[PDB]
Amino acid sequence: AAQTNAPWGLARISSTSPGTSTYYYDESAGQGSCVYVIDTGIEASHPEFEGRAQMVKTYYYSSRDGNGHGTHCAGTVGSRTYGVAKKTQLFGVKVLDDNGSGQYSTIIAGMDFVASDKNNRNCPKGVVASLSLGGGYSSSVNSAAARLQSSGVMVAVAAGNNNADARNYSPASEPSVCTVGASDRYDRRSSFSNYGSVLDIFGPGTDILSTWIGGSTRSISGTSMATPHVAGLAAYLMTLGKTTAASACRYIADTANKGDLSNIPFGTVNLLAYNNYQA
Ligand SMILES: [Ca+2]
Ligand SMILES: [Ca+2]
Repeated sequence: AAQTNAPWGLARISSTSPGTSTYYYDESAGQGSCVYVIDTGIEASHPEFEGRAQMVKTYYYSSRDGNGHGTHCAGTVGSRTYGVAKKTQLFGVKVLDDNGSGQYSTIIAGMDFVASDKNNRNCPKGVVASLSLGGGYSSSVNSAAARLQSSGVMVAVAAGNNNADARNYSPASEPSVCTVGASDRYDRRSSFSNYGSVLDIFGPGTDILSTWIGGSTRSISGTSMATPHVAGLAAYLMTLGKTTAASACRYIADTANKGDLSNIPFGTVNLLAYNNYQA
């Protein structure tokens, strides 16, 4: 399949080179997989989700995404126009409030929730969790992310937007999950992207067009935007049978574009998520 005039990030993950505009992908499109978006919620009614999104848990008064952040990230995972895995099932877990903030205790509960809830869901091609969130180092938060991964979920987390070593941020610094840095459309490390030995992979993160609340769209930037590219890619590859929840981060690193990025500090991987789709 081919989506013409795609968002640059989608085009980038299906090219060995920057500057293209078509997103090439296998038509299976993550069908049969499930991605939990652990965030401010998902506006499931957005036409871009085509009925494939639903809220399954909220830690606040409402399940509504009153911010937009979670809806944007979910759109990059699996919306029709803005998504990597255009036929995946999306599950919203609202651990962040409508200002985009959340307590670590709540974020941990949300992770524990997904590890259990997946056993109530039909996800024959596997389960992914996208965590576009984080704060300062916490062993408890890291442990929650490690548990979620261990339970059989492909966990992708944001490296953080501090232009610093991700070792000091959580869940970014948890080694066993997939820690995602951000790049821009000219293959530079995004100006804000964290770096460091704990990063597994980079994904498109600067000026990313996706869904927003009120049935709208907008472009925003962050390692929050790179993370769902990798989560969606994982879902897509799992549907194709190329990898599993336990091994996808490593598979994505194996098969990434190598050495394409600039301003990568020595000791940080120079790896950019790539679907290696060959028609
Ligand atoms: Ca290249
Ligand atoms: Ca890792």
